[PDB]
Amino acid sequence: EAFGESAETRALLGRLREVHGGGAEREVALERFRVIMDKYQEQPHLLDPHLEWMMNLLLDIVQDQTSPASLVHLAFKFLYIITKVRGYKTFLRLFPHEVADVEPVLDLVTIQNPKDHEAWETRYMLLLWLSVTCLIPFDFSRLDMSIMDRILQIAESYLIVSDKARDAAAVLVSRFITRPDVKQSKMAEFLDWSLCNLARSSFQTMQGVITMDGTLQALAQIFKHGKREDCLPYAATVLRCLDGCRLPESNQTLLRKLGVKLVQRLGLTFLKPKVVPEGVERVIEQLLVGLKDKDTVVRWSAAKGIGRMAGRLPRALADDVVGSVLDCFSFQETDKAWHGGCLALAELGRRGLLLPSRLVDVVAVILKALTYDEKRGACSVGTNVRDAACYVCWAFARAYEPQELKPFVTAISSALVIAAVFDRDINCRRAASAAFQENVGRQGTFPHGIDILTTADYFAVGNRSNCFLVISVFIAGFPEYTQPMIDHLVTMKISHWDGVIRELAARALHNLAQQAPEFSATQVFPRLLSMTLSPDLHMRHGSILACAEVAYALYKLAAQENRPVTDHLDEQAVQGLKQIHQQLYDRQLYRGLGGQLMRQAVCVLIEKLSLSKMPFRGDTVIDGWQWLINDTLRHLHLISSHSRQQMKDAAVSALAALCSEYYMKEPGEADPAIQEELITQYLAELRNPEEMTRCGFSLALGALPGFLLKGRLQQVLTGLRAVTHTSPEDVSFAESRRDGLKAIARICQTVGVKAGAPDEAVCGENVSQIYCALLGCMDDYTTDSRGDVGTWVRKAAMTSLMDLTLLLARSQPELIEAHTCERIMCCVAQQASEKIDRFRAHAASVFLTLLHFDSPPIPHVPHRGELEKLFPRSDVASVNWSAPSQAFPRITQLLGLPTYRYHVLLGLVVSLGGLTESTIRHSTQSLFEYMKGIQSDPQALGSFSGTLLQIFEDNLLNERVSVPLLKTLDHVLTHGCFDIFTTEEDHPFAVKLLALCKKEIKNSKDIQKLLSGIAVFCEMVQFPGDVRRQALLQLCLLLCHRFPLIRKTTASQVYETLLTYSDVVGADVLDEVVTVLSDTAWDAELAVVREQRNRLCDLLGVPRPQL
Amino acid sequence: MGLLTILKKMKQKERELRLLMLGLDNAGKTTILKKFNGEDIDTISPTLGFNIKTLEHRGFKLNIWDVGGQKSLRSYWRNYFESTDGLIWVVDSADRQRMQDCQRELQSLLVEERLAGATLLIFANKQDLPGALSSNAIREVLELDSIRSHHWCIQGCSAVTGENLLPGIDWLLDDISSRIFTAD
Amino acid sequence: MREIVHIQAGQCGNQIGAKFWEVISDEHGIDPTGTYHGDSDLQLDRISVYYNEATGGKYVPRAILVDLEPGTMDSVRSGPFGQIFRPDNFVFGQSGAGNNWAKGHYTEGAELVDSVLDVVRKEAESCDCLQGFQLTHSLGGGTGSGMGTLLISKIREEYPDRIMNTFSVVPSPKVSDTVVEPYNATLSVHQLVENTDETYCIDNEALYDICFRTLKLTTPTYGDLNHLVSATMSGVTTCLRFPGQLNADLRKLAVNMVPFPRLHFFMPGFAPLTSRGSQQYRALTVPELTQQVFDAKNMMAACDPRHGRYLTVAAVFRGRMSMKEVDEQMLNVQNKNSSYFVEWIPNNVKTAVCDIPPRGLKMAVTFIGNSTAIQELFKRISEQFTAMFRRKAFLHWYTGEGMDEMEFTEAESNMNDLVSEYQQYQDATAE
Ligand SMILES: Nc1nc2c(ncn2[C@@H]2O[C@H](COP(=O)(O)OP(=O)(O)OP(=O)(O)O)[C@@H](O)[C@H]2O)c(=O)[nH]1
Ligand SMILES: Nc1nc2c(ncn2[C@@H]2O[C@H](COP(=O)(O)OP(=O)(O)OP(=O)(O)O)[C@@H](O)[C@H]2O)c(=O)[nH]1
Ligand SMILES: [Mg+2]
Ligand SMILES: [Mg+2]
Repeated sequence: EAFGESAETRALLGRLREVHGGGAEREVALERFRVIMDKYQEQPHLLDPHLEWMMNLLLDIVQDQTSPASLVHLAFKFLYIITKVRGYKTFLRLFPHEVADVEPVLDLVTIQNPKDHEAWETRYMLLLWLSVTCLIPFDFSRLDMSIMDRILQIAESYLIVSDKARDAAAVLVSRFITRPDVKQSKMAEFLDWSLCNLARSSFQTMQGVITMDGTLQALAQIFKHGKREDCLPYAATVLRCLDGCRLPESNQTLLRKLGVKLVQRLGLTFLKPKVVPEGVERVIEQLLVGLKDKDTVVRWSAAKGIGRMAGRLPRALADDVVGSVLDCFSFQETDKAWHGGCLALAELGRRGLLLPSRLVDVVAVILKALTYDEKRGACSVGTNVRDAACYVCWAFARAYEPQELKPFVTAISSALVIAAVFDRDINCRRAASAAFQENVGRQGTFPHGIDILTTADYFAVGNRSNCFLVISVFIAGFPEYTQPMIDHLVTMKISHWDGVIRELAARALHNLAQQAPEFSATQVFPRLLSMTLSPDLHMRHGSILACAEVAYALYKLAAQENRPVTDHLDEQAVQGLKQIHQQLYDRQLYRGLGGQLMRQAVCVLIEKLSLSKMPFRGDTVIDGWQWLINDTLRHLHLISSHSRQQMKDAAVSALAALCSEYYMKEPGEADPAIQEELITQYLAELRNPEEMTRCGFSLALGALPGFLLKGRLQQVLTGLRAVTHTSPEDVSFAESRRDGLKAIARICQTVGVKAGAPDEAVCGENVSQIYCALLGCMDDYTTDSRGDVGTWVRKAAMTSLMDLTLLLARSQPELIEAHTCERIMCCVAQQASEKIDRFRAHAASVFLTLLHFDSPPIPHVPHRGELEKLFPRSDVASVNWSAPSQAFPRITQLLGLPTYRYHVLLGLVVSLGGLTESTIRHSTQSLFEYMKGIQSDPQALGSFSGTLLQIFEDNLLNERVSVPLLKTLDHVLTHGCFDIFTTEEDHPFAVKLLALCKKEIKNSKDIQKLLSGIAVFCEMVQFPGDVRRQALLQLCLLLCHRFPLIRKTTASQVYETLLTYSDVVGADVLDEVVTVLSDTAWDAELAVVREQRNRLCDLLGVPRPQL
Repeated sequence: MGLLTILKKMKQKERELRLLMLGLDNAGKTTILKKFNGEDIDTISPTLGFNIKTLEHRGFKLNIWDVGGQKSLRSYWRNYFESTDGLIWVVDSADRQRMQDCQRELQSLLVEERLAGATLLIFANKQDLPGALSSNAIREVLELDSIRSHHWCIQGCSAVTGENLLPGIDWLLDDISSRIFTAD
Repeated sequence: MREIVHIQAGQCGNQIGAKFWEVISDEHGIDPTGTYHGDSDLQLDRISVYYNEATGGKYVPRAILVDLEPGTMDSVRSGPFGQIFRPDNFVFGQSGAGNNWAKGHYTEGAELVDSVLDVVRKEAESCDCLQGFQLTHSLGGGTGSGMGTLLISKIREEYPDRIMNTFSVVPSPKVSDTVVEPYNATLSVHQLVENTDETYCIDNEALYDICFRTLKLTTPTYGDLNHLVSATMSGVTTCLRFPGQLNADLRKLAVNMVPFPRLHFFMPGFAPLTSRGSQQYRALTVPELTQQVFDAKNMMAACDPRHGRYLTVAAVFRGRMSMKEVDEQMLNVQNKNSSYFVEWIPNNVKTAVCDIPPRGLKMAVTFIGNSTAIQELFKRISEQFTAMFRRKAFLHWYTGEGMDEMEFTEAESNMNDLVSEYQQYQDATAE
């Protein structure tokens, strides 16, 4: 909109004269100025109003003769930054251009050192300024070594500078030699100077190539900004010198680009600028080959030269140039040649040179360029030749006329909209949309040119997923972009290398078939039925996906008129749907890397076929589909882990659709022959040693319908519960137990509720056994080599306890018992306070969903009013449970309730003493905020200490909860929470705590567990009485341990405790204890440490230990 | 380079233009340039060089490069014909004794290869004077009908009073924007 | 002769690459002109790994510098060592990505991505056998954030049998006040997980705190951080440029240090800590270096190596220390009974010993471990990514270019899954 940092900019420059000596301040200012200027790199035209004063505050500093060189360099840095931001072309029009600003600038530049790399910003800009002073309409002789000779020497010395200053020397000499008084004086000299440098220098050294590049740039700028009649005599010598250098063979891109830019300019000098020496015949010969270069920068530069040359030459040569450029599209070329040819054609059409005679040819090539994608390996190439085709089409709006384009508009408009929707690159889509808009605005003879732009504008061809299900249908709505649009998707995308292109195309065809059912059922389905026999792997998947999607669309369409699905598809096409499985089973295509893809495609095909109620029931095709599903659910470990969940969730869905469609004898019943075998085989498959077998069979058995569970529900439930039970053999079987609970939850949700029918649905006769299995898996805390995998088994154990509790609430809420509900609530509360973030978020979400459920309200909700007040509805979506900061402060408040105290504290102890740092830091702060409110009340503190001691006693000799609890106790004691219990001697609480700690530190070997014990033993010295003396003894037992690190840590902790609490040792003996704990190496041999230990014991009154 | 970048680069050149202003000495060209931008007239001095002025108007950015009229500088006007979209030529109506001194230079400015394509605009200033010739007389004394390779449009205007100063630039912009393509 | 192609993108990426190249050139003994003038034969037995032997005995670098903005390009071209980089290995535009990830990866950075592939392919054609590409950029911005991801996604399709290593520089609010940084970091990490085998994280907050406290510098500028980054880079690539018993190539190192596919972010470090200007003050020993390599202060990330498990450990020593003296020290710190024993220095650690010492220092050490504490670097960006996503702030800019909420939620789910896996592996049985 506008520049808003100017208020801060004028102050920055004001400090330029003060931060010129310091380095840190200068760097801060420079970095600051750069970050203030780079914000408007997209809006360079917004700084022009400020280009007046902003410059006066810079050049005015260097103009002052009473300033140091550091300030001059700092000002030139800002000047160069401003030039980079805005642009030298538009910024040098502001630089002084008087005859009295030339000798100043010259001496300024001559006071510089090319070796100083730090001041490179001063030499690059100064030269540019000189160019400005070269624009005065005065003679250099009037100013008076002469000025012209000095300028020529400076240019010659800078034109071979490896720094950026070389560029500044290009625009300089381009304006000094092209003058009236200096194009008859220095031009010939600089011409014999460039020829020598080009003939002597080589492209094998770094300095030889630098000089060559500089000379080429200087020559190209001179021939560009120079008189045509003046630089015409010297047009053959330079061309010969350039040809004798062999630049095309050199391995340099910039050199070739500059050579082409010079050749095109030299060619433009031979011809007169209108609305042909033999030398020109060579220039063209050096441009066409430029289109077949390896780099795109060379082709982009050669296209402009060719376009500029075809316009200064006759109409015979103009047509010959186009005819020669058209040869690049032969059958023996690569994509780079096609890209160069398209660029040349666009550059020629932009100026209006292509005649209608070349319409049959050009149009016969662009159609091949918009859909160019020739696989050149794992990925395909052609995105360059496609972007160029867009620009080529954009040029036809200015070249040909409506009368000359009407015969080909029917094919151009369709191709444009086809390439502006299903394209893979957003840039190509945007270019095609821009070309279509330009053609509609100029020609205006495109079918529905306005209606297509309003829906597919610049801000509409962005999301690729939206262009396949919104714009495609809108374009197919008309009868002019339907059959070709469908044929393109059928013969291009659905046979693409990427899989996202074979999924998006199928989804788009699904909707396209709704507007053209006849064409998709009589012309497209036969082509997708034969494409399945293609040996290509990407072709078979796409054809299967298309056959499934079109079939589903036809079924949905027929469902409207309650008409059968066979009305659109004939029986010949129907026989293909049956033989597709036999063809895949015979060739054995279910192997290798493509086997998983073929299985996934066939699964979706079978699912879409069963969801349409096809006439396949009672045929061998159903048996084949069932066998394939069983084999896929039988061999799961062979599939990669990157695509196992998809195959697991698709096979079960296909089986359910098949078992809920074909496998039925009458309404409310099913074929007993299949029911007596499928369930039996599955129950014989749920005891498979391989964990992946059960992981796939549990969900398959659970996804069965309700009519197929009548009478055999108890057996399925028993078989699923047998897997959820842990045993010595199934220790690390977490994925299997997860699927076991998922299948149970699915069965419960499907069967619903029905009293007086334990074998048909869930009722009060088996709800207790089901809840017992769900409540038992929550206590799983396995720690395998991978880590805490048990968490997974808990995830499915939470959702299974949610959807179930709601099911009864929507039918028979009286079945939910009070004890079971309270246990579930306490377990969810414990699971919503775990150090983990992803699992705690889901736990909190489930808790909120279960608490807010009031339709009808769920019975047996402990402290329902307090829970609702502590977790309002507004704090559900706004609070981020994944973040400990936005979770612990709200979860710690639950400790106030009696029920939510033991389990909540047990769950929070893991977070208050785990390994992560941020979680512990947040949990400690959240716990201190709550303890501050129950610090004065002795009853609350006593209850909290009792609950903590009970939790400690429960999880004894446990390395999952003992270490976290011991770590949290250290912080609890250091913060000063149990300050009321210190005013009484022989406190039972501190006695039982010390007793339990001695139990937990009994023979402790690991150093991680010993550190927490030592900390607790040193943070327990605060309690007076028998707990003070006895505890001290423990410290002594740790001062002569089996490791020196333990002794050192114990000594450090004792020294820290002696400084913390001063009332523990008298002042008369404190000095000796402090002096003995300082000049004593506790990491030495025990023979010398035992003496120090005995000395410390004799001073602290601790009885002498005994081995 | 893609089509989007090409269009973005072409829009910058289509919106920005350059107007080379020339005229004999004391022809009233800087007194007309200051009025077009809104500045003081009582502080103008004989310029001995060239003046660049950038200003926004009707969305376009007019880069006016005005050169003096002294003979000594006439031999240095070859450094302003590059990237010139419009050529403004000021003519003093009261200078009916040097109308052939401005016709001899007008017949040498259109034949230039660089200026072959730009739109010409003749501004006959000093119309409020008593002995000021009308636009019809200037159109015949300068031989404007002979011109054919340029789109000329002689118009009578004034600087101190300001008359028809906006239409002069409006017509030039409309004529420059009508071209679909240009040379290079 | 295994060659490595080094690529630099973005302002910070180019500034880090230039300093790293200058450091490894001054350490190898290469004057800024191009010739060789060292005093050790060991500085040439592996120079071909990062330098092409052109005509005249010159050593041409292999640094491909790309930048949409024409700023750092000119600075590196006229630098102390700007004359070394090939002149057609510089690829730039005019306007950058304007701190938008959907600009330097879809509409703007994909306009020079084709010229980048041509340059990186023209540079690799001269090599006899390429090992793996390399990239040095910052997660903050659009040309560093989007261009790096675009190039990593485009090169993996044409060279799947090549290693992909990067040096992501996670930004920090203390160094930059830009608000569109969380999204650029999240979208960059989303692509740096499914198409990257190794990623060296160099958080900016860590270097800022180090310069604020350790170095006690007044106003830590970008140069202070770039110096430490280049020092760490030179210390990490010590085995790939000098001889030694532990001849661990790039693929072998990635296979031995990255057991999991998704988990591959390390916590690089280096000791002793120094600054610009003077350096010679105190000579450190092997015990002091070992005690300091494993300190969270010598790490270049805001993570505590002690708080978290230890997936893989590795260390590289540089100076007159012997692998026998190092083994004696690495076998007494993994023992409790041993004196001065440490609990955060794990077992089965990889260890190296170099001859050529760094510049301005006689003895140094580098640490290249992978601890679960790195999860803290992913959570700090998660919070800032959620609070701004609920209100849909600055989302119109992303939705207008072509992006959608689908990619945002996908990246969020990927980051959440990565954090969950890290937390799960943090609690694993030692034996
Ligand atoms: N009476 C009158 N004088 C005018 C008018 N327009 C310009 N002048 C005067 O004509 C003289 C020449 O105009 P200037 O702009 O100052 O000079 P120039 O035409 O720029 O010529 P150079 O000095 O050669 O660049 C000045 O004295 C102007 O004030 C006008 O409409 N009426
Ligand atoms: N350590 C360090 N960080 C830097 C440096 N330059 C920029 N950064 C950080 O990187 C982010 C900015 O990214 P840049 O590299 O400047 O941007 P870019 O990649 O060029 O992208 P655009 O802004 O789109 O042009 C911020 O977080 C900066 O603090 C540098 O030299 N060193
Ligand atoms: Mg004037
Ligand atoms: Mg930048």
